[PDB]
Amino acid sequence: ASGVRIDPTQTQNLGVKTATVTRGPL
Amino acid sequence: ASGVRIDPTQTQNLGVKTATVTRGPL
Amino acid sequence: HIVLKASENGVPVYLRDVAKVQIGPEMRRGIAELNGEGEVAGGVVILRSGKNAREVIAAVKDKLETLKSSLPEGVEIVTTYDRSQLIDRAIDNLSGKLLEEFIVVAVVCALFLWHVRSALVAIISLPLGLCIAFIVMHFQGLNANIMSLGG
Amino acid sequence: VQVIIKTSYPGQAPQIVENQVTYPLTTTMLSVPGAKTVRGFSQFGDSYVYVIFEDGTDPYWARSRVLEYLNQVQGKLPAGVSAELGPDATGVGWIYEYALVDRSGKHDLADLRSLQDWFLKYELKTIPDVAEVASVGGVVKEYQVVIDPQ
Amino acid sequence: VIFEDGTDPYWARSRVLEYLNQVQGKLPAGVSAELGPDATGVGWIYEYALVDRSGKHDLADLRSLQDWFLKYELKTIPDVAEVASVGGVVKEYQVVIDPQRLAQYGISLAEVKSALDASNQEAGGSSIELAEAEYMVRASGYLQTLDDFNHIVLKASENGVPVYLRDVAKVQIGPEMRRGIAELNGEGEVAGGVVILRSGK
Amino acid sequence: GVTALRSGLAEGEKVVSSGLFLIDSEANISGALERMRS
Amino acid sequence: GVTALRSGLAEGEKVVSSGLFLIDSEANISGALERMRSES
Amino acid sequence: VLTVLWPLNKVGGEFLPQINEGDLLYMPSTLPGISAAEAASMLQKTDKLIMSVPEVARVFGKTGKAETATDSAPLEMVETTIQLKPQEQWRPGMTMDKIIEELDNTVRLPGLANLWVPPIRNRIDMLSTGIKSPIGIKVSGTVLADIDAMAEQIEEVARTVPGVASALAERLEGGRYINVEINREKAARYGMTVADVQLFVTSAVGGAMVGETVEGIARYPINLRYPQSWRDSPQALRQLPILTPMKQQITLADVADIKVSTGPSMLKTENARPTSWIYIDARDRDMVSVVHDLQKAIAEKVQLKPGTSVAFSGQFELLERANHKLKLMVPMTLMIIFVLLYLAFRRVGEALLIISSVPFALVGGIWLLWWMGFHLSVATGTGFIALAGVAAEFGVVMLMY
Amino acid sequence: VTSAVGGAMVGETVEGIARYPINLRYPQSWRDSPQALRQLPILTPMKQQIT
Repeated sequence: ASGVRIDPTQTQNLGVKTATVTRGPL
Repeated sequence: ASGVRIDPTQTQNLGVKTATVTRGPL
Repeated sequence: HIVLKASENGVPVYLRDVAKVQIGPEMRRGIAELNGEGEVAGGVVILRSGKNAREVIAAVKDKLETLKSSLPEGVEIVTTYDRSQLIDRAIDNLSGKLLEEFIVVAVVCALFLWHVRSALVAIISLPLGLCIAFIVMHFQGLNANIMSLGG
Repeated sequence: VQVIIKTSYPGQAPQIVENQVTYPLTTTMLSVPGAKTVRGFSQFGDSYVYVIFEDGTDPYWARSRVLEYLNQVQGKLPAGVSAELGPDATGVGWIYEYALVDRSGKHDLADLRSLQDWFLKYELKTIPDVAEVASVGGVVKEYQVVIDPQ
Repeated sequence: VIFEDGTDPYWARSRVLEYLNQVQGKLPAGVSAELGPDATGVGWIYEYALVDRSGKHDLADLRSLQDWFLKYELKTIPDVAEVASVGGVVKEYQVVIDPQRLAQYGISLAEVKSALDASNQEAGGSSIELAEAEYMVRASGYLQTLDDFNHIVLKASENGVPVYLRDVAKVQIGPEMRRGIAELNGEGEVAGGVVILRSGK
Repeated sequence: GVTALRSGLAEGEKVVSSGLFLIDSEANISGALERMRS
Repeated sequence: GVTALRSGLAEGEKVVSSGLFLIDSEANISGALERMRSES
Repeated sequence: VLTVLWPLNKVGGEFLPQINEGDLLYMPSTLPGISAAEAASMLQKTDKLIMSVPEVARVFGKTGKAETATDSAPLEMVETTIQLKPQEQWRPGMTMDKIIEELDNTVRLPGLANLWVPPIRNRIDMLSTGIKSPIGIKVSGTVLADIDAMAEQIEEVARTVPGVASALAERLEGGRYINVEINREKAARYGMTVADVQLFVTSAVGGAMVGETVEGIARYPINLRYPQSWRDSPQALRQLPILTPMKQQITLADVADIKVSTGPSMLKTENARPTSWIYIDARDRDMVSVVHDLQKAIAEKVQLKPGTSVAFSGQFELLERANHKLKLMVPMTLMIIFVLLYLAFRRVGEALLIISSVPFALVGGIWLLWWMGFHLSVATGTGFIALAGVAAEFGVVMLMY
Repeated sequence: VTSAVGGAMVGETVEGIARYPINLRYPQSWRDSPQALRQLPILTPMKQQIT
């Protein structure tokens, strides 16, 4: 399986943030 | 497998140097 | 008002003309955090290689009492590591053991030697055995630690 | 028994520090009378050399020995740099450790680092048998002239 | 400096060093008094010459072999004070200036010397944070090619036409001034190396 | 030593008088500030 | 503070912006990165 | 004697009994690239989790190094110091090893390999062998990429081992670079020397100190630098504004190519040879069993390269040295004991009969160790030496009658 | 004298661990002999061409 699994508590502690990918001009 | 949660955001409870926004002349 | 350039007129161009001068932090090469609720400024006391920690820590803690006055209001020195606590715990332990063995053997060499003067003979064999040892360590340079006491 | 050698080579890359400061240093220290092993740390602008002596070596003998070998190598280093002799102690010498906190906020991180650097450090180092009182963490006040390119 | 009988060798060195401190100032500004090795001429123990009979390696190639490889593979040996290179050629980047071109291009010797000095260093720009990682800003600048020498800038017109070091001089690889010469069996110059032993070893 | 504001804050708001909270040599001011919210 | 890609992703997809280093490190250690390169 | 063979094949071996000190140090490890801002955030998050355990009373976290030569830590390295409440306050069913388990199980982040040690023990180990952990492996060689490949394989075989909790080998070239490759010909166009251009790198971009204000006894650094917006990123550097000597207004890209690259992060050297240290953390098992199990997995699942060597160092290096001195130490003790008996009684076959009484004393010691659940160590070894002299003491007072 | 005539070292190229000397000098023909030195070409600060 491609990728890697990580305990949701660790990531929550890490303060993981995510940004959605869009298309448009820079 | 500890579900022990922590606040990830930065913390500063050991003292803050503060000023209040004032209306006055330069 | 660092001068950079000057016209014949006498009109100068200053450092304030090409830049803002501010008070900022230098590049941190070390960061200290206390109890997970704030960055702090700390200090560590380093001991010379062959010197006594317990001896030094005393002077350090006593010099800090002198400074509680000189320190600004609101300033608190919270200790984050103190090897003196271990020394005490380790040397009180070995002391205790010595005392216990002494009293345990006496009790035993007194149940196999019913007479008290007989038991008290093998009993005076210890406190004096200590003395010679400690007087020797003194000429040697050996201090009292779990290992030297454990011997 | 350990003698530390700290050389500062500012702005220079790790590989350059290793080639022009650390490597020359370690190879001359390895052949110091009584040297058992020698470790080198080449960072971005910093060189750390740790000289470990064999058992029974008089600590001061060792320092005095490193110092003279440090003299016959000072030239083989880049012009700006100088090989500094570390303190008398080691990491094991760290004995008492504390933090400075002002809970009212009346004093910030820079105010306290200054308190440590210019008051406390000097009130403690006077104490016999103390090699160093080192500041850890805090902010060093810097006068930063920020130039506008335009 | 020769000491009297029974003087602890290290005592002596440590003693000379402190007297070397209280004299460093009484010397000309540029100069510095360097402490010699621990050994003496008597310490010369093992001595060899480097020869390549095919010619594939010349005198400079072998002096470099000695200076930058052998010297360091031997000095690691305990009780060894020094591994010294003897004879051979030290590769020198010799900028040979044409006096006439200096006049034709209106560039003084002093200007050439200054340009050189500003064209052989690296610089650090601290570091920049990308993806929470530390990116070290590293600036090149080390002279490492003959072309690099040739393209030392000396002068520039408003037009943007520069005058290079190649304009007033030829940059060649030559021998440095030999301060020592080694010969083997009366049939060739060679690059050698001597192993010096610590005094009481 | 004091800067005037054309807009941004309201009279009375408390503010911390320190840029001494982000490392100079290289915290990305943009993201080093982000770490303070959520 | 924004960067444009010529390719590699698809709109709607989610990407990590904070705690990115450690998470990447984990993926590096767990062999995920090597797996990513081998597939194509 | 044949009965002492059962406890022998049962007990394990350590260099010394793990002495409990009031406090302990958290010394995790990570990949070479981490930034200071991030590492300092890692430190606070890690500290809150440690403090969330009831046994710890204080947590003094540290990233980077303190201002002394006795500290050469990178800003990417964390050395937090944990103080534990008096043993009279620990939960009823608690031990030091049980506290560490809650710590190692509570305080964990992705890509972060934790390590828990006693302060004094740690400082002694790093000074003696360099390794911060009880178990250590040293990959050496002269090709950074080679030793790194080696350490990478070893690190992963190490985690397959039953008793290992974490294993991380520091990389020798996982560093990130932004190279300003100055173009002599391009710069010459504007009458600029390499040194001319570089000033913008060390001062405009980098914040190189330029001077120091004097303030009584104190001193503070002065520096020059462009606002951050100009030096935000590679693309930003490519547009770094430059005022040339001839007052031409150009960008940095006009005189240089700026390229991101990878290279040395930090050059560890031991006796003038590059080296990478793998930090292994096993605390359930005994050391000797783990090292021997590592030595197997490594030898079988990792084919060595030419100029690359692997060595086990850490306390194990000390254990081996002490053992060699002890195995040579028994004959000594056995010939001298033999002579003192030989002197008092004067009888050969009889003195030989007394010294032959100590093997029975040994078996008594081993069985007690096993029952107590102890391991063989330089401590127990000492005890057995001293115990021999006491069993030979008895032997004499039993023969004299 | 130190550079045109003599071959005084001026700098050193850095090449890994190694270092090699850089120098400046007129071709030998200009510094062959006393008489040669008496005609050693000099470009003055004011661009005067003298010996």
